[PDB]
Amino acid sequence: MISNAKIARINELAAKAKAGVITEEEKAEQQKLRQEYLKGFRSSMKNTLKSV
Repeated sequence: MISNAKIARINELAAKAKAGVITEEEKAEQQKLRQEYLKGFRSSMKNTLKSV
């Protein structure tokens, strides 16, 4: 899972997106973060799989 600071940024940009004020630079930033989030998630799922 990615840093707490980055989760906070994802939430901030998600809010801008819903409000329709997000810029193109922020959209690109959000995409990069969403990829970093999914990567940290797949990694975490690797050790969550090891359970009954």
